[PDB]
Amino acid sequence: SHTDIKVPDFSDYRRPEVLDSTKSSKESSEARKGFSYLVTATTTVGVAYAAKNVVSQFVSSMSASADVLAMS
Amino acid sequence: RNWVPTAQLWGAVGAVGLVSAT
Amino acid sequence: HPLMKIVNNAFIDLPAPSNISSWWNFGSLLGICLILQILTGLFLAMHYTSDTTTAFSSVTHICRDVNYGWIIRYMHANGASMFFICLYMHVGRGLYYGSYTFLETWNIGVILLLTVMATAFMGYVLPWGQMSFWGATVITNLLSAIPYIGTNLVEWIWGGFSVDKATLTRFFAFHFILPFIIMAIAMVHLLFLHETGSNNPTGISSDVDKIPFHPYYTIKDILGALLLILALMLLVLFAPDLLGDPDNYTPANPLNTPPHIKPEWYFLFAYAILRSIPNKLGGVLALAFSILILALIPLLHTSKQRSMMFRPLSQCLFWALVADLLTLTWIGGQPVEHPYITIGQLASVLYFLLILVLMPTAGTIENKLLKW
Amino acid sequence: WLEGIRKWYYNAAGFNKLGLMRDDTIHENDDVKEAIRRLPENLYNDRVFRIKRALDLSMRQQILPKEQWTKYEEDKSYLEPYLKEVIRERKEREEWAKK
Amino acid sequence: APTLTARLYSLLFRRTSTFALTIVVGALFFERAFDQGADAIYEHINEGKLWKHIKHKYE
Amino acid sequence: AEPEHDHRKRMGLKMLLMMGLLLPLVYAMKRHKWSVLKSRKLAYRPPK
Amino acid sequence: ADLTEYLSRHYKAPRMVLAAAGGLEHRQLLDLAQKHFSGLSGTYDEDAVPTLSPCRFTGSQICHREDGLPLAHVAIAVEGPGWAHPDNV
Ligand code: HEM
Ligand code: HEM
Ligand SMILES: CC1=C(c2ccc(Oc3ccccc3)cc2)C(=O)C2CCCCC2=N1
Repeated sequence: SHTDIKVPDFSDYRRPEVLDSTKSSKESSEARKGFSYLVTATTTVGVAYAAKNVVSQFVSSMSASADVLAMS
Repeated sequence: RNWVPTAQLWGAVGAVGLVSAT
Repeated sequence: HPLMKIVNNAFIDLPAPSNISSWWNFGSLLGICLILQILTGLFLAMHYTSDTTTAFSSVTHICRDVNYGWIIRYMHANGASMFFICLYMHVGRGLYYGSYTFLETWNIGVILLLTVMATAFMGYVLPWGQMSFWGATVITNLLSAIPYIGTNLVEWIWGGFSVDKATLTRFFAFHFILPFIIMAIAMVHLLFLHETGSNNPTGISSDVDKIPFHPYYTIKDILGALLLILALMLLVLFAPDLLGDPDNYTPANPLNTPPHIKPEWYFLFAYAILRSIPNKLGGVLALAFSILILALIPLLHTSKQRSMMFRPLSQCLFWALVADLLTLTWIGGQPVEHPYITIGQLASVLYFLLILVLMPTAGTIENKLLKW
Repeated sequence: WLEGIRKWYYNAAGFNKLGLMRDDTIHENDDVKEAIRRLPENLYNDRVFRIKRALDLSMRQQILPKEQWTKYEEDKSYLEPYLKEVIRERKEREEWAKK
Repeated sequence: APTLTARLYSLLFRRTSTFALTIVVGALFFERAFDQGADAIYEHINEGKLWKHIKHKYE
Repeated sequence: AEPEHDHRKRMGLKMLLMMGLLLPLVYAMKRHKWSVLKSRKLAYRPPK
Repeated sequence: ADLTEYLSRHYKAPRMVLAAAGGLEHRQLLDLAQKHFSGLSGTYDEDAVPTLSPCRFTGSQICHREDGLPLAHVAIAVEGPGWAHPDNV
């Protein structure tokens, strides 16, 4: 039958916060999301710091150089 | 109706942005 | 909506294979290199001037006086090398995993290689240092070895009887534009790839197990982009003059040849194959065939297995061909004296022997071992 | 005589560590595609899974446990008899087209 | 009990609207914090050798 | 020959620090996303 | 042995309800239940009383790939409220 199909054990791959199969995940869910989405946000902040500097440097080359500012 | 707090929050997000690089 | 649908079928829900290693990341990096060279390059050309009177002064003007001009220059100069590292990975991947079986994709590739070689060669002339001038004077003059019209072909290319102001100014025009032809060709490189789908490391049809490009390979190619950026910025910020030659900081002088004359590192294997043969024309044809033999690779294929993953003899000969290329790259860097002449001679024959003779025979034996 | 080194090469090839038979790794072309199309439901749906599992292994950079590896003695050549016929029919069509 | 990271999720970045406001403001602060820190680290690494260290000298 | 020398090494420090920060964070996002496939389990169930 | 033990455990009075609906008098139903159903046992042996442990909801997928069948059936759901929750409305 198709009722012979049970889902294999993911206890190896699971997080610690959802291992107890007698426990409602909802209390941990917000923490589990908050952890992963923090990584993403921290990455975006770190790139945003870089991107700002890279762009600003190219913009500054297009601006007035040292030798023109000197003899102005 | 419902996009007023969202568009205000995105209005803030965009605003600080122009402060962000400049 | 007609554009988004192109970008969907290109990058969003293109069915990629599930099991693609980091050797497929180099394609996206080559585009990132091409875009990096274009964006850095544009900003260099905003200050650079292509006259022999001003060319050197302008490059130094960029480094010294243009605000953050140095960081843009060395990102261009080392990015050029990173483009080439990425290329040699991207070409080798296809050699190993049998991706050359997408004939048109591969043959467009072979074009893409040659255009970048021309781009980077002409780019190197631009700053007008000794090695730039003398690199051009050596490498261009090779064409005079052609049977009946080479001597004319060279003077036409130069715009005179030597490398000069006529050559430099057109070399700038050719540099600034050929990258866009490369990008145009590259979109056709991709166009044939979607027709044929993408290959995986096993060399086995992965229609049974596909996954959407986004979000899997988007975040993977992003990860790989940072590693390319890291590798660039390590070179730019800690070792900008490492891969580059010192003599190019000496302003060009046609009345004084530097002693150890050579191309950049990414042509040294081909330079070594040229030096191997003593006859001039033969040296040029071997130099040419060293690159163009890539086009014969899909015809030289013999094994009933597509990928080298399940092919020991081929794997060893492939990894021999890599080592042999690294030998030729080394030899091309060294001067033409003993013992390097004989090492270069053997390495050069070994190169064509691995491709033409051995690796096909290996595949044929590998078949006979498995009852094919 | 050299069944030994044939068996060595089989193990050295390594597709057996992924749980693939020899004919799962054959490079597709017009003949092979046609032979694979001619396969009956069972052998087709099996090679589907054998390949689907082998790719899933290749993704994770792993191989099967040593007992689950394919055996040189128990490596069935399921695709050959069909592929031989497809090739022989193509050769016939070419030999007829010659005249 | 509301946890450490869940308290961030719940009020700071559940919405994608506030997600960006957090990133922007966090990046605004990060820039000041990191630059200042890494400047000071580089300046302590290279003590006495830069102009700002020997500027009082000739001024 | 190299007036940029000081400034360039400061960018160097900041680059190494920032790459040190980002590479694991990005790799973590990659692993977080690919997890779905990397843990998956294939079951073959033909009929008789 | 399993069926009878499952019956002896679970089929009992405090865990059961007798419902009725139609043209009938509540008093009469209660007399019938008193006369026939009051023979059921009313508590346990001091153990064997199973009480429901809460079930872990797991966000996850199952993909029975079968091209031979004519139409794909998909069922997607998030964790529910439970019988008690007013939110149900
Ligand atoms: C595939 C793309 C490109 C490659 C591989 C490439 C390669 C090179 C190389 C190797 C140099 C010499 C660097 C040095 O040692 O100084 C150079 C210089 C230059 N390139 Fe490019 N380039 C590319 C694209 C561009 C583009 C698109 C432009 C303009 C739009 C540009 C403008 C320049 C300029 C002005 C110089 C001279 C300044 C200098 O020497 O740094 N390049 N290029
Ligand atoms: C500007 C240079 C190049 C760009 C931008 C480019 C771009 C791409 C991209 C984006 C892909 C798909 C991603 C991948 O699978 O790696 C790809 C694949 C491929 N390219 Fe290139 N390419 C370049 C050079 C070359 C060269 C020089 C060759 C051959 C001489 C070549 C042959 C191929 C092949 C055979 C594939 C198929 C990969 C597979 O097996 O899945 N490419 N290329
Ligand atoms: C089409 C395609 C791309 C790809 C994605 C974006 C591209 O365009 C870009 C060019 C420059 C920068 C970023 C993206 C080009 C190719 C890949 O990476 C891969 C990687 C492995 C799956 C097959 C595949 N297919």
